[PDB]
Amino acid sequence: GKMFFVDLSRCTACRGCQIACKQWKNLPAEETRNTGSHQNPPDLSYVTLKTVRFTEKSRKGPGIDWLFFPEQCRHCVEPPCKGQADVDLEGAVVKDETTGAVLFTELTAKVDGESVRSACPYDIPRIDPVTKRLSKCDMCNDRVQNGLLPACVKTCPTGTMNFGDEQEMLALAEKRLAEVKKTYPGAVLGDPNDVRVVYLFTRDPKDFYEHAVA
Amino acid sequence: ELQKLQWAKQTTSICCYCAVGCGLIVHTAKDGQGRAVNVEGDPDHPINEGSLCPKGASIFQLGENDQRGTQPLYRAPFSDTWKPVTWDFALTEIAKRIKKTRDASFTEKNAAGDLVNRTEAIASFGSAAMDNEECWAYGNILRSLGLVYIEHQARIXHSPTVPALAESFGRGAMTNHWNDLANSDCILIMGSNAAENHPIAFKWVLRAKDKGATLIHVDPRFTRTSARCDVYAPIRSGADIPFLGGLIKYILDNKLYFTDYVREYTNASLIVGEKFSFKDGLFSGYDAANKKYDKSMWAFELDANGVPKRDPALKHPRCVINLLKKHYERYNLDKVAAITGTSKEQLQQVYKAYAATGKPDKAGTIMYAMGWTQHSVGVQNIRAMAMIQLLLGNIGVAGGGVNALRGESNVQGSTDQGLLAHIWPGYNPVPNSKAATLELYNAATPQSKDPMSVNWWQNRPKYVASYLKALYPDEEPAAAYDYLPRIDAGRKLTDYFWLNIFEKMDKGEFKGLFAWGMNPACGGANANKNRKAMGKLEWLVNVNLFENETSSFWKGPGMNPAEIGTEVFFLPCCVSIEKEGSVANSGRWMQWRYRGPKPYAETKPDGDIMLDMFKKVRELYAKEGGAYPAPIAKLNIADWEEHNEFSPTKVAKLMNGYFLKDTEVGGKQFKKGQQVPSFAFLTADGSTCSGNWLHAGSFTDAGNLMARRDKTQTPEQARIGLFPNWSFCWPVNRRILYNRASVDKTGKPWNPAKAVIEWKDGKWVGDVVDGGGDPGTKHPFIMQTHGFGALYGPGREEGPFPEHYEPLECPVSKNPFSKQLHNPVAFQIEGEKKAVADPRYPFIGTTYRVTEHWQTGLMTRRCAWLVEAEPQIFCEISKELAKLRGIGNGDTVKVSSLRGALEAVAIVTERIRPFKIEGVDVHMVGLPWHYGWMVPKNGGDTANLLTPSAGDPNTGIPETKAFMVDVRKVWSHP
Ligand SMILES: Nc1nc2c(c(=O)[nH]1)N[C@H]1C(S)=C(S)[C@@H](COP(=O)(O)OP(=O)(O)OC[C@H]3O[C@@H](n4cnc5c(=O)[nH]c(N)nc54)[C@H](O)[C@@H]3O)O[C@H]1N2
Ligand SMILES: Nc1nc2c(c(=O)[nH]1)N[C@H]1C(S)=C(S)[C@@H](COP(=O)(O)OP(=O)(O)OC[C@H]3O[C@@H](n4cnc5c(=O)[nH]c(N)nc54)[C@H](O)[C@@H]3O)O[C@H]1N2
Ligand code: SF4
Ligand code: SF4
Ligand code: SF4
Ligand code: SF4
Ligand SMILES: [S]
Ligand SMILES: [W+6]
Repeated sequence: GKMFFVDLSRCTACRGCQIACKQWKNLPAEETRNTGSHQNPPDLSYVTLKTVRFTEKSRKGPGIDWLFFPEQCRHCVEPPCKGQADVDLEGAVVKDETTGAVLFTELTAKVDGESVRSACPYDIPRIDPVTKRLSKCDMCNDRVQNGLLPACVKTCPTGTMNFGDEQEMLALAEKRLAEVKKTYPGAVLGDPNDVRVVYLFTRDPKDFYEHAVA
Repeated sequence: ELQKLQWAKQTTSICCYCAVGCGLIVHTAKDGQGRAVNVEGDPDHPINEGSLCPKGASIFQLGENDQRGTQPLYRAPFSDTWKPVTWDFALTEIAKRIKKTRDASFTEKNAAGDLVNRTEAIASFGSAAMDNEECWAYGNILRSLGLVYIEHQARIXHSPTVPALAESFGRGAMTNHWNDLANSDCILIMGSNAAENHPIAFKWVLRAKDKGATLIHVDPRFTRTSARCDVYAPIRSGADIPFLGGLIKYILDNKLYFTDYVREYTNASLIVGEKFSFKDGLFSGYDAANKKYDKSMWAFELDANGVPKRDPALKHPRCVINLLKKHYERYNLDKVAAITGTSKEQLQQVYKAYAATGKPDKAGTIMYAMGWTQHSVGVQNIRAMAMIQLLLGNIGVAGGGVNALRGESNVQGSTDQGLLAHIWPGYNPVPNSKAATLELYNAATPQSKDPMSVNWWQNRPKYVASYLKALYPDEEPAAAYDYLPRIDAGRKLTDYFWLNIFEKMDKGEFKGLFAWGMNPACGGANANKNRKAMGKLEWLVNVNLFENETSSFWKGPGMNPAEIGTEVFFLPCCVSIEKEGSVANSGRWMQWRYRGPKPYAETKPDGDIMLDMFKKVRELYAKEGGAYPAPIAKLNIADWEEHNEFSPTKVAKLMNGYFLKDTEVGGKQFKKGQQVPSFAFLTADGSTCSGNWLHAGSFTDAGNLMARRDKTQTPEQARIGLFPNWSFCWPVNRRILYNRASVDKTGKPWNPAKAVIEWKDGKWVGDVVDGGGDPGTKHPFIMQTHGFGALYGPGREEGPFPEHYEPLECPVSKNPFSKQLHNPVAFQIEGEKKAVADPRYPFIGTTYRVTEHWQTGLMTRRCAWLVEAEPQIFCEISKELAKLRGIGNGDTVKVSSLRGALEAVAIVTERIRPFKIEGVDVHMVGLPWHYGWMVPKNGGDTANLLTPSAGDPNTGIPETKAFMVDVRKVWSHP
């Protein structure tokens, strides 16, 4: 099926992706405040399927390592969320056999939402406390089925976001990993044999986010 | 296909936010009859290729926004309420107030008894946010009503860039274009946050790095740009000249200049008069009493024929290149380090990297904007960098240039259309009082007798004549000229500009203001002065998308509506996607955009609002007479209209211009009613009209060239991405300006691998050449009088070389370069005190933007996805400053200056560090100025409550980037 390659060595944390995702689905805004960071919303929620995480780390000499992480469902090749959900009710989590998209349906309101979330190694699923429906990135699967890029990939200005067939994206990830490693010796691909959203991190993925990798 | 888009019509548009000029796809419901359903990037657009930053990606939320104005609202004097009214009521009453005010305030002749024919008591602010056709119609409407106090964004934005680059190169415009950044071998980003404020530009900057470029960011803060550069160096706000004068010295001392380029193309050889000197801060000819320089003391020595003398051996002691070496010999690493906060090591590293583009087959580029312009020394900051580029051979080449990044979508265009007090459309000066006839006007223009100097401005008579014949076509240029208002010849131009308009408003001298697509209650420096001043108006007309801090100043913080007599008309206008027209990007790309949805509710495009309002004024004059009604009765507005609406297409054609009569010009033959194919074929006799000469070429007999979407290129054009068949750029589709300097006298590229133009067969191939003529026969800088890149530039108020002066509010009592602490001829208002090394305001204050908000946030504060990302005013401080003041990350703090105070959330970060300035830690406080009292709840108010009303003596731009403040912890709340 399909794959994202997310090269965080090019991300300006412009948040085009965060706003693109809400525009495409006409999602509402959360009520946010500044608690001493550009980061907002502070977390994924029922109505926020992607947010850019901001971490400040040290480096030698002038400046900082400013670490940007646009977080989304990884679309696991073998999704634990689906395994957990199938225990209660099949049809709640399905797989697009053509695109690889892992897709939540309305039947998620019938399963143990907190156990679906806890089965996710990346802590991605979010519950609506009112309806008990789960939500997350759906890979813009309808746009992909009609030959379009996901909203967040088309919007990206820097070449950070990349999408296409698993072979071309794995060949991209490897090429780009070897270049970035020259100027960033700790660069690594996130769980690249296991997920369809492959992040290139410029250092220890845990510095970007505690649930960056499995 | 996709349910969301299926039964919706697709149209193309251009982003209504920054001057990158990204392409949009708009989907409108029911094949164009319903509302927008989707907006996203245009994949075919050669600049963004479908990309949008979060402002572009949220345009749907702006256009389909139920907080938008729906109809006119009227605020009676001393009223606390808006009353809904009709357009018919709103535009008749406004016409009445305009006429009443014009009649009572019209100056036929001044004190000295010269003719001026100007309305004294009305001012207009706006707007860079309007389409190019609306801006030109708007200026002509206001000038026909006799206004001289005509200002917009440009005044408080890139105003210093126009004189700075004009003085250096001939023109004020960004020299290259966005796609051309990818060709650079060293991108210096300085006084710019381009990853945040021109985000799609970073596609091209990163593509430069992919092909071997080094990326350098020099900024007092570590920002989202800094995260993605190879080299970050801090610099203190207000210390750029020392950094850049350092680099001039480093280049000269180490022989890193491109010798051939300097000798032939710069005014390097030209000999300056013995009158020129410089002593302990001051150039020769300082009048202490009047704060002014006698510029005649700076003249070049003329040969016998009135041509500046040249020593092409570069030996004379008064060669410019030898006075340059002498002026900047003080700018040694240890003095620059000591005054910038930047270490010796870091200067050496950045200097070594940039200076290396010196080689003929290398190109370095500067990306700058407000971090350099918004200063008492803004013109001189930009001069210093222009000079470095000439020394290094970077002007005219692919991946070189001075990339002065323009702000709003059409600020390039609003400026082109003369919405500033000193200029008509096409940068022909507004006449002063001495210019009593067209002959006396046209005779201001300087002449060259150098046969190699094109001095192209000599054609001004043709453009002035074509301009008056666009306005007043049944008249002789010379007779129509009398219908247009004039400024006084004895007065500093800063008397007619933004800060002095507000000073005059604060003393009762204005009865009416048009705040047409601007929010000066938040955007103008010293916002508390402005808010009180607007209270002294009899009327104010606010044309905008939303109720805002300007429309409703009378119910702002600390105001009692019952005390305030101002009558306010709020007229709601339509968004970019609801009209057709053109916008000019930073690259001078004039791009055509189409309507998606119909205008929302009873909102109207600006062209229609201003055309209606003018007609009702002309009807009032036809019916009752009054003061000098001729300009108003005779203004040709029938060429602006079709099917009872404003016609952007017919206004564009008239701005391009056409022949009124058959004629012969350039020995070529033209029919009546035919479009002027180029400014080359315009005439001084009345054969041709053209609203804007720079537009001659935009709309020819071949159709609307701004509407071309053709990515076709030759292989030489494709190597540097000119896209010469994508839309149209002025002048005549010259994509890279000064491209004659990119070749030798043979016409061979300095960088064959990245060629702009080449002499091949008997043709210039590549870009359109910037000036006609065989290789070697003309000086490359055709808009200059002498034809050269000016290292020495004597028309500037502070002197013909940059020299460091501290900001008007500064942390130092003493300037290490001279006994002159401040700019000796700085624009200041008597009685406005300045925190100079004052313990009560010990920290450097600066203001800047974030990616997610726009200007005063009048637009983006209404957009729930952008408020979600950046909900409220914040304050960036170092950990060191936070320790001194006991401030914790996330605490509420109060930032104050002499002028005002506001609260903000503290962001304590290592991204700000103290500045070791002459051995003393100096702390900085950063604020974003995107916030205002009206919306959202708890967003905060404007950083302009802190800023000073003082600035650059050339342009009067306020010093919003370097002032002095205190910050304290706030202890309030449950
Ligand atoms: N996201 C976004 N983009 C915008 C806009 C917006 O509001 N939001 N507005 C548009 C407009 S109208 C304009 S004109 C442009 C302006 O765009 P920029 O000039 O990039 O904008 P600023 O962020 O105001 O200033 C740039 C940088 O100047 C630095 N700075 C402050 N003082 C100094 C100083 O003394 N010297 C130096 N060297 N740097 C200094 C600040 O730390 C800041 O990072 O952006 C345009 N684009
Ligand atoms: N402290 C500080 N002050 C600054 C700056 C800074 O860096 N620091 N930057 C300065 C600069 S670069 C600038 S450009 C100014 C900007 O100052 P302003 O222009 O006053 O800022 P806004 O009004 O927010 O920005 C543009 C306005 O155009 C309106 N608009 C949008 N589309 C249309 C349309 O079709 N028609 C009409 N009529 N209006 C429309 C928007 O609604 C918005 O109100 O602020 C300046 N002030
Ligand atoms: S992934 Fe792309 S769009 Fe998203 S924040 Fe990074 S650069 Fe901006
Ligand atoms: S990241 Fe989590 S929510 Fe997404 S597919 Fe994998 S297990 Fe499921
Ligand atoms: S793929 Fe689609 S749903 Fe997922 S983050 Fe991107 S825009 Fe949002
Ligand atoms: S705001 Fe500027 S960079 Fe962002 S989408 Fe609009 S034009 Fe492009
Ligand atoms: S601007
Ligand atoms: W601006």
